[PDB]
Amino acid sequence: AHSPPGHHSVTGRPSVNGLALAEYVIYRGEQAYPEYLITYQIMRPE
Amino acid sequence: GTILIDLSPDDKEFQSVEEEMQSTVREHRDGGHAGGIFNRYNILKIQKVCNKKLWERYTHRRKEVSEENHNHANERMLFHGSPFVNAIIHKGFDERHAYIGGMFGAGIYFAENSSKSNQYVYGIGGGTGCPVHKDRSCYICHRQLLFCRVTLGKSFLQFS
Ligand SMILES: COc1ccccc1NC(=O)c1ccc(NC(=O)N(CCc2nc3ccccc3c(=O)[nH]2)Cc2cccs2)cc1
Ligand SMILES: [Zn+2]
Repeated sequence: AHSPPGHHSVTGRPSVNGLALAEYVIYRGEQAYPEYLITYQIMRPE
Repeated sequence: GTILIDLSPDDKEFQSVEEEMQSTVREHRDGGHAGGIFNRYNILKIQKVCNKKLWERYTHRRKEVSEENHNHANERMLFHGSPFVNAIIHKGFDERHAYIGGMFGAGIYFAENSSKSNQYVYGIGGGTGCPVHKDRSCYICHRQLLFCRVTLGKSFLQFS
């Protein structure tokens, strides 16, 4: 896909879930740089 | 061209990246189906990704966008999860492998919530989970996310 005309990305704003943060889409790989690689585990709730 | 520099846990840069990872966990409407059940992470390692050509590719595009948007790149630091992080860090993001089925069409997707990106580490919807135990809520297997510098420029706002 291309960005919408006159735009460089899309912002998905949450309209239902009051606690969700935004999500974003770019259409050109050159518009992101992978600055950090994070290795992790999820933790079982105590 | 890529080298990975391990950050020490005592480095303030490690600390600020870890805080962003931890503080942006949320509950998901799937009750943990895709990404697992958790409130926090055990951070095992944080590596800086160093690649001169990929960085210059980024800053070249960033200047193009800035010039099209009153000298404002609208640069964010966002998470990305996918099974392809090891390809991305060596070759860069490539829109030819864009999320064809995403809510906003075929592009490359990022999240403010680390736990959103976590849902994609093992595939769309968490795939079949970790390769070893086929568990989307695996507490054993190591997972990887990217924390990425992203040029948004003029962003189209989709309420959703
Ligand atoms: C082998 O591939 C390569 C070889 C050489 C060079 C580069 C690469 N790869 C790429 O650059 C590349 C680019 C885009 C995607 N896919 C995506 O963006 N998704 C969405 C996954 C996701 N969705 C989200 C939704 C909302 C908020 C956050 C996110 C999130 O954090 N992640 C899809 C996937 C398709 C198959 C498994 S998951 C993947 C790689
Ligand atoms: Zn596992």
